[PDB]
Amino acid sequence: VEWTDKERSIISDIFSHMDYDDIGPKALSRCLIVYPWTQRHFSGFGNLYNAEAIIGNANVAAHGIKVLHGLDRGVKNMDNIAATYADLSTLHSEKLHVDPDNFKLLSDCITIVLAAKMGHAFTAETQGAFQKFLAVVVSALGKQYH
Amino acid sequence: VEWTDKERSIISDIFSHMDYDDIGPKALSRCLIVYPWTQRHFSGFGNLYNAEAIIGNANVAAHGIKVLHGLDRGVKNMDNIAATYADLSTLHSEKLHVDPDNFKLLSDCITIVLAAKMGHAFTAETQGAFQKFLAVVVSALGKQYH
Amino acid sequence: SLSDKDKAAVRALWSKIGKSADAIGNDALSRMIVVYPQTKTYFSHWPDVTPGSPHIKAHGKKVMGGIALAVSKIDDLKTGLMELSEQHAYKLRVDPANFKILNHCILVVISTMFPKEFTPEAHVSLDKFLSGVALALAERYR
Amino acid sequence: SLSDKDKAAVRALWSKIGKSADAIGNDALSRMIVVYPQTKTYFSHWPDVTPGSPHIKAHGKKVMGGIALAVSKIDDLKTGLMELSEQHAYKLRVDPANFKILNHCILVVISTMFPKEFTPEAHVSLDKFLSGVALALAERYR
Ligand code: HEM
Ligand code: HEM
Ligand code: HEM
Ligand code: HEM
Repeated sequence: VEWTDKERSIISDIFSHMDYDDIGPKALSRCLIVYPWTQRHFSGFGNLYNAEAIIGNANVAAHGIKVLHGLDRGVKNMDNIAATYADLSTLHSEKLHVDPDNFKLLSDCITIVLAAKMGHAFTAETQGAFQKFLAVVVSALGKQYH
Repeated sequence: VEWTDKERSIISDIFSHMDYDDIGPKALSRCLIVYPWTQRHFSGFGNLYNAEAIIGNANVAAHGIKVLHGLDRGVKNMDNIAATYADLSTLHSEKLHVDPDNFKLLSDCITIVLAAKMGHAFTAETQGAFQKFLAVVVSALGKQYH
Repeated sequence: SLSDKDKAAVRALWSKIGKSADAIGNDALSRMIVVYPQTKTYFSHWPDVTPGSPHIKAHGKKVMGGIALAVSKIDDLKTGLMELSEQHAYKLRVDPANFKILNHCILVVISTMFPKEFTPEAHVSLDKFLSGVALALAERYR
Repeated sequence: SLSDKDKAAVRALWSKIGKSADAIGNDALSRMIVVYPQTKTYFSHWPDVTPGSPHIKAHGKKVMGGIALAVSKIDDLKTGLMELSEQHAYKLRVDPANFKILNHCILVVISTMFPKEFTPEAHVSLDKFLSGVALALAERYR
């Protein structure tokens, strides 16, 4: 994939200020609420039946940070994300079994969250370059679903 | 993208037997009809409110031949698709203002009409290669869009 | 939303091919995980999640009849399918985005079976209904 | 279908946020066209396709007023926005998949300006909303 330089500052920037322990729990917890089918795997995490019992699940807290950091490498491996995410994908596919449509649904939960944290700072601009990075990881994230 | 031989052969097979004169017209006819919003750029080809209007219109039949035959080029340029369609992409974008999602709609209808053409020879594996193609090519028609 | 035309249109075709409703599903269920072998995630507990096998084929029936039930209760797929909605939403929590894929392979398989009945006219109607069947399934998801 | 609770949630939210709809509308199209340039196809009539252009803000207003009317008609979304379906489908011939796009957008804009209002709870029941909104609008297409 291609990559402007301004796609690179904004994206680079976006991991400078990004609150990892703030938005991390705020986006997986947000995933399992707007798209509760995503709780399909996390079934052992404890109570998740109703909304704030999900915002009240520490495991999702934890993991949501996991997830967040999991896009770290990609920022490093921008021109090699697929080769870089190849084994993540394969993991989620054969061991985990996660339906790859959900990957794309968490992204929009990650996006959105960042959106209220950056407020007037998450411009069209930044949304463009931000999405145009998660939409590559996800890809790679799916690339080994055979 | 990267093709296997079976996928090579399969697109060899299918496209060699194509009665462009039937399929061609039809696959545009059924798409006009099952996806009326794609009649945005066919309007002045006559009236189109009715089944008979479309299927029985030559500015679409003879137009559905274009499209199909436009597929020709990709079967021969089997690894240069994106490169190849960038003039088809630029045209449809900056010359006719078409909605790229409409590519897959039409692609889609190219599979239903063909699958009704081929029947059982058209297994899942057969489907697989043909929708891989059109997918490949379709991504190539959505490149010049900015 | 399905108009009247549609109901007829649909219904009036179910008529024709309802006898092949069994075989149609094992074939649509097969084309689902062939071209889209990532929907195999839910099925992963089936040793033979492969084209037209014991599980895949046997299931084919209890999905096409599922399309039977729908076609009957077309005037109210939400009431008619509500029990399925529990099934796919509170049990095998199936991402709704996958129902489109399935429909897709159900159109293709019916074309390849009834290339004369499945007209464009029965295409838009069947299509609408299929989407219809999807939304109901997604009744109680969230 | 919007739960009674979804209804109550869409109404709260647009109580706190209907204040600034044109601002929202504007930043929303602005984002659609810049982040989904495959949508400039419908705005081609203009020269003016600048993010935040004047022509692009009146329409923002134009776009949320229909929202505002959607909340007002949240018992029947089909019936209520019938007119708006007529324009998009046959005048404008707007591909319906562009509904899901301005929707993530309005939800992103909605997220920028009102972080305290946009709980996940508010977020979910408003997705359920505009999606039916999107579907209410596909009614006169076919
Ligand atoms: C942005 C995309 C995603 C990222 C970066 C990500 C990140 C991660 C990472 C790094 C792990 C740890 C696995 C290991 O090393 O053993 C993990 C596990 C897991 N992921 Fe994802 N994930 C993503 C998408 C998803 C989605 C969307 C879902 C649910 C629909 C999901 C479900 C799971 C589950 C159930 C686990 C198991 C926990 C564990 O074994 O530690 N993943 N994820
Ligand atoms: C499979 C995807 C498609 C392919 C391969 C394709 C290919 C072609 C070709 C080869 C031409 C001939 C150029 C000419 O006649 O001047 C053409 C023209 C055209 N196509 Fe496409 N097309 C595709 C999809 C579409 C779609 C989805 C639409 C609109 C719904 C569309 C609308 C047009 C129009 C309006 C013209 C111009 C005809 C003229 O200038 O007289 N095409 N296309
Ligand atoms: C046309 C759309 C669909 C219909 C009408 C439908 C209907 C049904 C029915 C009636 C059953 C009952 C099984 C039983 O009696 O044991 C079932 C089970 C099942 N459904 Fe579907 N379904 C649809 C789409 C999907 C999709 C798209 C998926 C995932 C890709 C899916 C996943 C499953 C699974 C995994 C089971 C379990 C069956 C077993 O374990 O034998 N369904 N569905
Ligand atoms: C999100 C839901 C939407 C709502 C509530 C909505 C509402 C409206 C309204 C109220 C109008 C005013 C018609 C007039 O008198 O000019 C309009 C016009 C229009 N809409 Fe939509 N719209 C929506 C989505 C979209 C999308 C996603 C697109 C593009 C893909 C679109 C394309 C247009 C166009 C091109 C016009 C006419 C503008 C002009 O020609 O000046 N709409 N819409």
